[PDB]
Amino acid sequence: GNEVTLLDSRSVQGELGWIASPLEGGWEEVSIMDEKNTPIRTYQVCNVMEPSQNNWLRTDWITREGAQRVYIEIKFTLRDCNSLPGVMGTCKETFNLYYYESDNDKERFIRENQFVKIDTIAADESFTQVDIGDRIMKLNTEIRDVGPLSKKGFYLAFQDVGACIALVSVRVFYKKA
Amino acid sequence: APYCVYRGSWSC
Repeated sequence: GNEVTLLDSRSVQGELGWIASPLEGGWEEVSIMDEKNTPIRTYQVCNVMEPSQNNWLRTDWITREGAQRVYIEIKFTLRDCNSLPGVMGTCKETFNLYYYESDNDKERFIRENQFVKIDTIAADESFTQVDIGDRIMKLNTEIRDVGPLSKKGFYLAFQDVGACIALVSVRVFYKKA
Repeated sequence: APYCVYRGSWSC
């Protein structure tokens, strides 16, 4: 209608290949297979037993086209710290969401401290259901907005500090309007 | 190893 996608993990061809740090043991690609046997590309991490997690994942460079304000819609699922057996003084039920404004569409290592926190993201009231045949993923849907943006594009980062989290859909868009 | 993995449903 008047929404215009700059990124939709769901419609991407082949692996996302986003940058994770650490590269292994932190955030990792996981395909959920839908009814026609086509992967939904997720990122997940569940090191709830180990202390001081600090796992980063960043998208590829995303252009803002003309837009000063963009909307980020995350479809996630958390596992409660209650539900996982075992002791866990550092378990979490949120992740952090950051953005970084850049004119360069090929930065290799962006420092954590150039990143600008948009919000801490928890399972709140809002959800979506996605019918994938054998199951219906009930997921949280959060939406945040950011701006005003001025540089050509930007990067999104997701920080985990000890949650059991599956990021199922990341959509970015602006309103043509 | 992740403690659990979501493949449409959690799975620990």
